Amino acid sequence: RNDRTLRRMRKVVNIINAMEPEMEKLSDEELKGKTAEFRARLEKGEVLENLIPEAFAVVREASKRVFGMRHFDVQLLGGMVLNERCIAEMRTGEGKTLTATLPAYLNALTGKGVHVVTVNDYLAQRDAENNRPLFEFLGLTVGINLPGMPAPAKREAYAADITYGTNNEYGFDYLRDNMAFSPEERVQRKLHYALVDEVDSILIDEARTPLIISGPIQNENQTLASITFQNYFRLYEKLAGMTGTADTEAFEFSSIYKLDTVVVPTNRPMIRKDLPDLVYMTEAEKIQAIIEDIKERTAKGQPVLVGTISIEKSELVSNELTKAGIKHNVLNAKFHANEAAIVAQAGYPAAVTIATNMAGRGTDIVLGGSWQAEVAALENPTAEQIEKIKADWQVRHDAVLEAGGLHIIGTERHESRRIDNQLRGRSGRQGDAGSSRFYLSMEDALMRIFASDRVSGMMRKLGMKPGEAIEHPWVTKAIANAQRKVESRNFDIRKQLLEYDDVANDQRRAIYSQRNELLDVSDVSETINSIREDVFKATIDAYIPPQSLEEMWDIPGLQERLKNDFDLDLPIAEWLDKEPELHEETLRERILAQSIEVYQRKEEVVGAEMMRHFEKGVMLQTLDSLWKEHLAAMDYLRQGIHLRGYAQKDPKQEYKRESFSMFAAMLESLKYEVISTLSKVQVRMP
Amino acid sequence: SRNDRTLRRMRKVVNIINAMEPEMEKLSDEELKGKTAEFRARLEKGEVLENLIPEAFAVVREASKRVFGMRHFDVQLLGGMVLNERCIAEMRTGEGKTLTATLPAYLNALTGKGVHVVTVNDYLAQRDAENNRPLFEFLGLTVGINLPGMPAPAKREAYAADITYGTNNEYGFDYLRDNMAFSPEERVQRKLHYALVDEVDSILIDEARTPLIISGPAEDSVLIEELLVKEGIMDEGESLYSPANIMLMHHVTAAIQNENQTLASITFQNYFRLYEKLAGMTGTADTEAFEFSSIYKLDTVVVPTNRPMIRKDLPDLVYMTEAEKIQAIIEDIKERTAKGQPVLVGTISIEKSELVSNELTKAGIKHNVLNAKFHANEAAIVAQAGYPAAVTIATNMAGRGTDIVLGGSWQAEVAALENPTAEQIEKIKADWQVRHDAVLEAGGLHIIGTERHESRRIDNQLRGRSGRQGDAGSSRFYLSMEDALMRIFASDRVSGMMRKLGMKPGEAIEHPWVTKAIANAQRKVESRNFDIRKQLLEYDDVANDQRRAIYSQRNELLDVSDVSETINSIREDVFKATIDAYIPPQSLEEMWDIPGLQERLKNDFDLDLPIAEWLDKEPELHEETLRERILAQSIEVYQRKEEVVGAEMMRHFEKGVMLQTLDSLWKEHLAAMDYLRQGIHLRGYAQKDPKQEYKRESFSMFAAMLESLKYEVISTLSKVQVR
Repeated sequence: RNDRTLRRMRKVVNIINAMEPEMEKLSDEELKGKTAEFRARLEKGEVLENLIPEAFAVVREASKRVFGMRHFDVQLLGGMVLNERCIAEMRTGEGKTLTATLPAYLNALTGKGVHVVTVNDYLAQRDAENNRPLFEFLGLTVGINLPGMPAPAKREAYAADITYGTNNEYGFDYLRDNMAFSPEERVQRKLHYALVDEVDSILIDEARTPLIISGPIQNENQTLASITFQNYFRLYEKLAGMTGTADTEAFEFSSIYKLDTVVVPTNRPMIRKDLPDLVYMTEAEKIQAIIEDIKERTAKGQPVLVGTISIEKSELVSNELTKAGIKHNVLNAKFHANEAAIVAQAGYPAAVTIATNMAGRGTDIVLGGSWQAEVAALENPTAEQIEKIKADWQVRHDAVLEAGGLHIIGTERHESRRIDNQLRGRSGRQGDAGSSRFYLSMEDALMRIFASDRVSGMMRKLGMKPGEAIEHPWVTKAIANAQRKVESRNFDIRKQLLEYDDVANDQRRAIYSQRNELLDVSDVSETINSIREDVFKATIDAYIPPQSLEEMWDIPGLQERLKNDFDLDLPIAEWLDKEPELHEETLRERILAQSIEVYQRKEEVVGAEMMRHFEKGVMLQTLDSLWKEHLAAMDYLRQGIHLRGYAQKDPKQEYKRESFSMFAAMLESLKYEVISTLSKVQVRMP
Repeated sequence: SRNDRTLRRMRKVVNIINAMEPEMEKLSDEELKGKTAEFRARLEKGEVLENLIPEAFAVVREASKRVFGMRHFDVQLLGGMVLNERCIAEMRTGEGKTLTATLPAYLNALTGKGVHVVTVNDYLAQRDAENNRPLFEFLGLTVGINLPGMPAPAKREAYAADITYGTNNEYGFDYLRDNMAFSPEERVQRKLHYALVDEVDSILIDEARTPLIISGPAEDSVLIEELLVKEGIMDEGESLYSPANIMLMHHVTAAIQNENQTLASITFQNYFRLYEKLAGMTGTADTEAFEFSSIYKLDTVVVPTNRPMIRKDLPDLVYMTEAEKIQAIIEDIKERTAKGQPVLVGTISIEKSELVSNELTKAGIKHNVLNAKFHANEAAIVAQAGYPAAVTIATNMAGRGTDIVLGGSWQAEVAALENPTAEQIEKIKADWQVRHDAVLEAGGLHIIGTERHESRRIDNQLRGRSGRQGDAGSSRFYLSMEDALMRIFASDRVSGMMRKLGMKPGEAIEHPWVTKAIANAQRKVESRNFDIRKQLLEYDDVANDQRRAIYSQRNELLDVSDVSETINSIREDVFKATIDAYIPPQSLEEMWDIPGLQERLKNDFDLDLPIAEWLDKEPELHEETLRERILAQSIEVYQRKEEVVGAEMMRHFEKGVMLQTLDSLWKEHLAAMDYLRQGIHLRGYAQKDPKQEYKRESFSMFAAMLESLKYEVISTLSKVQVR
């Protein structure tokens, strides 16, 4: 794995670097033309991966010219990771959005499309509009998909070389496409490449979330179509994504998706100092130590950001900082404008900011303050007002760097380390000096994830002693270990649930493959003919046990069932009693033959083409109704998973059997109902 | 007349202040600073504060010029003069409230009694304090800041400054804790002189009845007939359901280490009514003038805008169905965005934001939704919201918010540049001025309210985001017969008469009365809801009255070094009534109960005076002379304790006893009233006025508690042990 495929990638980066001179010499129009050239080579059978060096050099030069921005080498590496079935972990500040332009371009060349998957519609629109000038420079088109967009505009978006949209809207389009009655109605093309912008939410937290299209004595209403996010993304030929050195869930990615994760090295060395966790007997002693840390550091001019787990915890450290005479600001979620004013100068010398359940990624904190806010505040910004301001700011920035950068204090750990990782990640971005320290007490909720009141209370025998602490780095490890076992416990449970999910996934995958085979064809004849014989054979068998005497036959039952279910009223009793020659095999053939002549007759009235399309129609409609019905029954079967499979024998397993049985039965019903409808369809006969 | 007549006399004063501007310009920084001492000299000689307004305002306006580079506008002078009276200054968003407020703050600081600028939160307190501190120091005044957790000496410094900034909450809590002090030097506040409240909608109206509570563990240690019989403390003929036995009853409604109790309580409404002067500000966010006047006796003056307010507030429109409303909304947005006008759409819910947003996309219309989950996206959106043909959807958009700058802010574009130069900015700024002017000429910012709120204040807040500082602008509210709003006309039939004024497919008309009917309905809802609230304030006035009386008493104690004569007075009071019980005034010697008297005396006062044995050696002395001597003995046993302890110690012990007994009986009372108030949710009946009976029982227990305060003080001072 590893730096084993990373050192192979570094070799390609040195080829890209070595090519910059060639690219710098090309005209704007020659750069555009590289796209057609790459496509001409692919046409001739070139392997996409062979184009990475030249293609990435093109994209980097186009970005130089268009954006004023040149991918760094580690940006090239990330782009290479994202071409593979991988998660590329790239630290916050590393420029993920720019990095992503690379495998987007690369994977657009074969003419099959690219789906960049964003967390919300604002980002989809933004990233598409921002990148559109880059990709147009290189002779590519950019599409945007939004909820509510009419189907023709959706088709256009999906017909672009690169599409932007949310996870939700891609998934719903897929479902709606598998409710279409003609292939022209579809909006998406074949699912080629999904590049997922933040995989933690999109791929992990939402993995099992169902997308559902719902629809109609009451009427009441019900599921017509369903798929989970996981099973949606599993449909792509190529799948990849990005997240920050966050992750903690590499094993999940692989288990849920067969996505490998790759640590992309930072552009600059990471130098933030993550100091050992500190543990106190009580909250009160914990708070005093936090206050004492703040005090020492603000006196050196170092700014501090404190993350807490609640408003009540935020109030408490505030009030205690005030008692101690230390100025600060609390980020109050009620006051968004105050909050952005505070965050802007959070990197200012000796600044102290308290934040509550600090979200994830966050607004960049500029060391020394943002000078940019300073001019945005000017009534009439000159250019030389804006120089005294940078010069003053430089001194501040460099002084804060000197004092150790941003210090992060976690006043509690969260049960998930990924959240702790996000808080800490707000310091030390882009090579910046920084530090972090997390605080625990024995009356912290988290001192519970060691499932034992004796265990944890031994820490009290280390005594702690009010300001006379030591640091025991084994504690840091011990806590990270406890947090990894919680994640693991939780995932073993999720995994069992996904193994139930895999039954419905396989069923849907089967039914949808069948539906689409039907949708893609103009003429469903061979199938019709073919299931008619199955249906008639099955139907006759119910009344004529195969290879049985005539005395076992229920001909009145067979006569009625043909009338009732097939509109087919045959003098079978009179047939038998007239020719002693008959026999089962020839009877079976007469009936089949008559159903046919009667059907061919209806066709002669309406016309072949009308008939063919009615047949297709009927197949699709009957498939859909039995599938909605199956989805509901699968639901009930699954919630009933507390009384059918028990003593020794596995549930999962009995459920798999019942499921298989019910899906088999559904496919046999499907055949029956189609032929029943087609046999019964009333045509006014001349 | 009313507001017109105030504004006229105030405009005359503005003309005076403006005439003074050249004197003030010619003054040195130091001469300006000296103006404060010169106003103070005059006030000390009997000048009336309001006579100082013209000179004072001129001085602050000149100093703001030198210090901030900001010169108060004439409308800002007017609002400053409104704020000197018991009034709310309604000043539109974008009018510079925060600068206006320096004026009455300066002036109300001159008598040396303090100013409490009240802010909504601690960020604003600190920020305002720090931003004004150079202005007020330039004028020889000090500025303090009060925050939760600040130590008491620091608090005292803040309250001792000429002007203080802090939140409502912290002012109140400080008041409560000052009334738990056992010496006057422990107090952090001064006498409550002037409170200038920065946003009165939230602080004065929404939070009027919010109680501030100090709690401390600081407490100490047919059905009925069954319970009533057995045990005692009530034992003879009293009724467990009496107010009196309320706590006992609670123990049996209740029936093991501590619990905790209210030690002190005030509502915001009652805290701000303690000030000698109260004033505040809010945006054209009125509708609540009657409430301010009702609850606080604050009058409201609508201050005019610096530039003419030309926003066009267009007639409400009413559609049959929600779906018909939404289509009209989309076509409005369409015609407007095609002329280059930007639009802001305010909705009441997320789902309502998604429906409009989704139909905008079905219509081909680019927009942004303000998604409450992505606040960084949201502030990027608000930035370009005044850009040409921009469309933004906001959900329950709160009061006030950020100025949307027509054209975008050019200054923001430039704050992207790592390296601006002169002709760059210039490109940016001139490019902007073209967009800005094009947006003005397309009609400025249009506001669509897709539904009206039950509260009109809120709709006015929304509409108020357009037409700031004289920009062109417009607003249109949309309604449906389906709208939750067409409901609070409390008849279904008396709404339905626009089935039959029945709004046809393509076309349109307009009705002035519909707009006025809707407004008038929102106004009946408001007055209906304030009727209910006034009832609750009536309950609150019972507590306020009692707490005002007991804290007045507590403070008189706190403020006196020697309480002797209060003690001497109440001891006679107490001994007189205690003896009355057994000896009916002027009664025959045979009208007298001693097996009952002697006992109480020993039991309640450690006073054991073999009484009938006197009256056996002296058959002659008579009732006044014996009342005289019982008093005398109690006094005598007391002075000996005092010559053991020393007058100083004894005097201060008496005061501590009074204070501590008062606080104890007071806390008991607060808890018993709490119970009565919720006992009086269903202690009984759709019937005999529940309120009223609670007022009576509460005032009766209050009166009772005043008499126990005496008795228990004297009993404590009688029984105290010195060896």
